[PDB]
Amino acid sequence: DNQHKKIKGYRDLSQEEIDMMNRVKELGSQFEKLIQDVSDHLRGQYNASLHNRDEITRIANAEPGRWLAIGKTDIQTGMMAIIRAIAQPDSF
Amino acid sequence: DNQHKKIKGYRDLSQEEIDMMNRVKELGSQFEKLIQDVSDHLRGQYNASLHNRDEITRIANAEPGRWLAIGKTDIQTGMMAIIRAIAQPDSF
Amino acid sequence: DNQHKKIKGYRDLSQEEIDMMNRVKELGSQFEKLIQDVSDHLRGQYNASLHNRDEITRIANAEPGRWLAIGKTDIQTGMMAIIRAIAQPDSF
Amino acid sequence: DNQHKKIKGYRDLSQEEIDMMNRVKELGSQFEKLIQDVSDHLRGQYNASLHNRDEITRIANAEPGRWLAIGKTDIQTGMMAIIRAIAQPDSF
Amino acid sequence: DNQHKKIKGYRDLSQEEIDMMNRVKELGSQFEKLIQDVSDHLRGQYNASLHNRDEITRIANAEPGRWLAIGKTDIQTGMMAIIRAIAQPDSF
Amino acid sequence: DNQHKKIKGYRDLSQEEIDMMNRVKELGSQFEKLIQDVSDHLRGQYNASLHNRDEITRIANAEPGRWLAIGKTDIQTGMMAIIRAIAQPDSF
Ligand SMILES: Nc1nc2c(ncn2[C@@H]2O[C@@H]3COP(=O)(O)O[C@H]4[C@@H](O)[C@H](n5cnc6c(N)ncnc65)O[C@@H]4COP(=O)(O)O[C@H]3[C@H]2O)c(=O)[nH]1
Ligand SMILES: Nc1nc2c(ncn2[C@@H]2O[C@@H]3COP(=O)(O)O[C@H]4[C@@H](O)[C@H](n5cnc6c(N)ncnc65)O[C@@H]4COP(=O)(O)O[C@H]3[C@H]2O)c(=O)[nH]1
Ligand SMILES: Nc1nc2c(ncn2[C@@H]2O[C@@H]3COP(=O)(O)O[C@H]4[C@@H](O)[C@H](n5cnc6c(N)ncnc65)O[C@@H]4COP(=O)(O)O[C@H]3[C@H]2O)c(=O)[nH]1
Repeated sequence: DNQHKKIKGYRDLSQEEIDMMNRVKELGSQFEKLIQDVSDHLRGQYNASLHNRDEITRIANAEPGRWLAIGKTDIQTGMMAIIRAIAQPDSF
Repeated sequence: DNQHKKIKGYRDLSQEEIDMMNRVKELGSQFEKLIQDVSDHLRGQYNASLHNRDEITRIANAEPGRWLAIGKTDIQTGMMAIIRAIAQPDSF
Repeated sequence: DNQHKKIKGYRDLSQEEIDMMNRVKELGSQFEKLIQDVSDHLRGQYNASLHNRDEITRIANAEPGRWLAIGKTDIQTGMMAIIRAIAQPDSF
Repeated sequence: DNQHKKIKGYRDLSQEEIDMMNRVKELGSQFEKLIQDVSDHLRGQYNASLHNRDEITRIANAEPGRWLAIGKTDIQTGMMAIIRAIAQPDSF
Repeated sequence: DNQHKKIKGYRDLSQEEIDMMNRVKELGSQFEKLIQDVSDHLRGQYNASLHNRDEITRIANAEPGRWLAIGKTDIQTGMMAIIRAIAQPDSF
Repeated sequence: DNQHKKIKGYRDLSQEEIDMMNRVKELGSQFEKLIQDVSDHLRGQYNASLHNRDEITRIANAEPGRWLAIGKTDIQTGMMAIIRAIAQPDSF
């Protein structure tokens, strides 16, 4: 009960701050959907290019799944940074 | 004219790929609006806490504007990574 | 009251998870002290090298305050990542 | 012998600078221990939640091992940035 | 045809800007070669240290392939940032 | 004298490893030159667009100097990661 009071640096948040944080998280939800769509596109592209050594080598050299993972991580950590700017913890 | 053909590694893009890229960029637009809103909130919070040395010191110690900048950069570079996964350049 | 229940993706945490999170944050406190010490060292180094154009140019070219800021940000975001691994939010 | 004189940009370091660098590295050691502890916790959590499809899916969706790896990398690169601020190499 | 006009925020580029971008990309090519060389060195080091449990454990603990991957990603995203500074898109 | 033996985790390096590290650093030197060139281009672009409120606002909105700084930091930390993969320190 009231676990946030037990975590160092966590202060009480107004409803306004909570709403802004939840807004960040909902925009992140939309980004989650978009990333899933891109991953599906990559599956389909690779599949359709099966037994096309040149196209398969092109895709493998571009490393699109690795770049999608990088982008996902950047989106999530940017979300976390914005939420930190809103919530403003009391600790380093 | 057709400048993309003059840049190393840039290949021709299908309309599908262009649409996915533009989708990433529009979601980024919404994030731009959200970040502007958070910055306005920070302006108002600081202003309202003028001549409240304790609250001013708290805000300054939390560094919310620096964290908002960090989050903005992360969102933008994640956008760039996702767009790279879609467009798949031909170069390192 | 119980603000964590109002934030999307935040689940109830056991006392064990809270303790691990607080541990991350206390180690971060020690890092805060170390970074303050390094910043003091940089102040003193610059001051002692006043009116020594060569040493001043060397320091300015090395950009140690910018690198200290980079390191601080990395430590803080790594702390945030570890705390996320512990708390395991329910959202993207 | 004296390999640091053979590496571009590496200058001679005072004992004070070496001590500060070693301090950064020892704090990093403590972080290494903490990360090992968190990884053990994750092993135990997953194991205890074996044959609990809902809890297993929750953990898998949270990706805590990936976030622990992200945090480890951030801690290490922040350490490297702080050590660079101390040692101040002579090269880009 | 003229796909860049269909992507949000992409403006027309002068030949000067295109040349600077291509310069960034060619320097990146040289970095690609250097990273391949380092990876070959790591293969050879590991191979030569086969059936030397101590050296194998040392290498595994240092995680040099993971650090090479980190460095590759940093080089590529720095390239992307510089190219963005040159091309200056019109969108967030 | 032999300061590297006094820093935790630093092992003795072969001449091969030193040469690879110095190679990374020389490529970084070339990147330093390229970044200086881009910064000069940005100075000239801004200057030439003086008293052209529209072009000045465009440049300011694109934030090219901030993106150049981001790219510089990424190049430098990628260099550091590659050099770490080569030198392979003995510490976290
Ligand atoms: N005004 C303008 N800006 C441009 C243009 N092309 C790129 N940019 C900018 O520079 C970045 C490109 O960096 P990059 O070449 O290292 O990575 C690019 C490149 O790898 C890929 N890409 C872009 N256009 C492509 C294309 N036409 N074909 C193939 N891949 C392409 O998408 C990546 C991310 O694009 P982005 O829109 O997020 O960032 C742009 C964008 O901010 C351009 O034509 N005009
Ligand atoms: N003052 C204050 N600041 C808070 C509070 N909750 C979060 N913050 C701050 O914003 C960050 C949360 O960002 P996030 O929601 O994107 O990631 C959070 C979230 O994914 C997770 N987490 C935090 N509280 C949780 C909880 N109660 N349940 C589940 N997961 C939780 O831990 C991550 C990192 O926490 P952190 O302490 O390093 O950074 C906080 C912290 O700096 C809060 O209640 N009060
Ligand atoms: N002037 C000066 N600067 C130094 C010296 N040693 C390191 N630095 C600087 O601090 C960084 C070292 O941080 P680190 O100890 O966390 O990571 C180091 C360390 O993990 C590894 N390394 C460096 N010298 C080593 C060595 N002698 N043996 C083994 N590993 C070594 O290389 C990493 C990256 O080196 P770098 O040259 O890119 O950055 C240096 C460099 O900018 C040094 O002797 N003199």
